[PDB]
Amino acid sequence: EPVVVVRSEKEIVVLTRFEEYHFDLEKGILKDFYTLVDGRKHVFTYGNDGFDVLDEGTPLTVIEEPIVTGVGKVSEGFSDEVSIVYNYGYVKKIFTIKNNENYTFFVDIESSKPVDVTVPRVSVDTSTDRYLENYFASFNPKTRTLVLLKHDEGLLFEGTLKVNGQKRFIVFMGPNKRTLIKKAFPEDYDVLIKALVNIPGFNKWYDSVFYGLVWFFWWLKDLTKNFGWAIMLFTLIVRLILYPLYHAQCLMLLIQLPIFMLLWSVIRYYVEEFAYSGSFLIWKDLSAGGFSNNWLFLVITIVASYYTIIMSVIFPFLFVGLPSGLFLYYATNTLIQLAVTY
Repeated sequence: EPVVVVRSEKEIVVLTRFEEYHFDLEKGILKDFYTLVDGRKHVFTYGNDGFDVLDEGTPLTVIEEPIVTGVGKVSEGFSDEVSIVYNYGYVKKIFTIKNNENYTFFVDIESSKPVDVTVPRVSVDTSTDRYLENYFASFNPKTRTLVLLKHDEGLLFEGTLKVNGQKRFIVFMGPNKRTLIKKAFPEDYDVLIKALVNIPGFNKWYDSVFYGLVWFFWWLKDLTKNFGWAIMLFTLIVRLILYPLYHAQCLMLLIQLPIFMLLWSVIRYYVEEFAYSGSFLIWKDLSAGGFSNNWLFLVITIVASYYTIIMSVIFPFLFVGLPSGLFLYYATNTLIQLAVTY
């Protein structure tokens, strides 16, 4: 739970849990970007994308070694934010990366003369690029990476950032996740989404169906309890809706697999702050890695037989290999069964 700074001979690397940034030593460019959320995924490489500071066809080299500063001084990287300051001598550029697990960083730029700053494109063609009102969007369907750069030039944006005086730019660079876009741009989220939804491959059978699932979950996640105690309430609306099937009850096992397959891929899924910057609930992290939650749920499957043994062997292999979300789902299933008959 710190931002680790690794420095090599060709580059400076800033590593957070889900974000991996490589910055150069010469032009002040982001060389490469990897999202580490599921595996190490290479979602960006420099074409000339890297926030080069241009005096109009003329790239600039720094006049001194970059300075690293930040919040907290752990002798292994920082604690809250990290700043890599680059000095080109009439242009100063500062990259600030705060540990929000939002995939979001800040390029703070100060110039005495109008200069051009190149902008990162993750896309393949310009069909997945947009120059929307007060934002530049670039999306790669393959890696599902969204670049949102708030340039505040809106409708006048020419393809490179013009910088005269001081300017701050907020760059969302990471996966395309609607939960994260709102924290990044709360004020403009609504007008942004209408324009981004139109980009080829931004949705795909995920409109009023899946964010209807994270509709139920995000509307109930705040501020019904913490993250764990609000998983059980979803199990209760599945119980209210499906108990008329199970009170008048074969299908018992089948139709639960849709919701098991769906709540499992929903936990995270667009919910990676469900385990970082989020919270402990009871004894867990919540995105497991099973535990005595699902082992006392082993005994809980034994106590459903004992209530009003073999199935408790089938449980561990699945639920110690699966997140606590599913161990808490399964546990809560049988505990509203014993409360039904006794």
